[PDB]
Amino acid sequence: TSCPVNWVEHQDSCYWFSHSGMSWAEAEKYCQLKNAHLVVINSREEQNFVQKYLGSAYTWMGLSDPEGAWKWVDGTDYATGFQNWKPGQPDDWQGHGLGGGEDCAHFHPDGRWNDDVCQRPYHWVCEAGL
Ligand SMILES: CC(=O)N[C@@H]1[C@@H](O)[C@@H](O)[C@@H](CO)O[C@@H]1O
Ligand SMILES: [Ca+2]
Ligand SMILES: [Ca+2]
Ligand SMILES: [Ca+2]
Ligand SMILES: [Ca+2]
Ligand SMILES: [Cl-]
Ligand SMILES: [Cl-]
Ligand SMILES: [Cl-]
Ligand SMILES: [Cl-]
Ligand SMILES: [Cl-]
Repeated sequence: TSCPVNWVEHQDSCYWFSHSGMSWAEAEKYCQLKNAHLVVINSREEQNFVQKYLGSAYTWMGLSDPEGAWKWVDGTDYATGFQNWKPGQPDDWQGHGLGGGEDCAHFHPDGRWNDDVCQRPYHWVCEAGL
């Protein structure tokens, strides 16, 4: 085993899928505590692997835009990288009325992405090197 117990190995990364929900900031903290990061989707092949094993619930990834531009937590370039947005997303929606727009990306159960309110308790995926 190249990955720790409770982690899944795929193509030179280890992944951990939560069975619980946290805000994006608390999930980011959790992953960093484990010497990992919220998942960064680098390719269609990795998107297919992650979406196949989602827990049938909205799930945070390591993609956010609170200071204006979309950034991956590990510095992977967003604009030249893989994208898989739901139709009409991202929309920085304000109409939830919770304050501000929407600055954190998550998967829908089908794998397509949405921007949502960072404070929402969603599932998350951690990713580390082998
Ligand atoms: C979970 C989900 O996709 N939520 C979105 C939300 O982020 C916003 O984009 C809204 C605009 O009408 O459409 C949906 O409710
Ligand atoms: Ca992180
Ligand atoms: Ca990755
Ligand atoms: Ca935004
Ligand atoms: Ca949205
Ligand atoms: Cl958990
Ligand atoms: Cl897209
Ligand atoms: Cl709006
Ligand atoms: Cl937000
Ligand atoms: Cl909520």
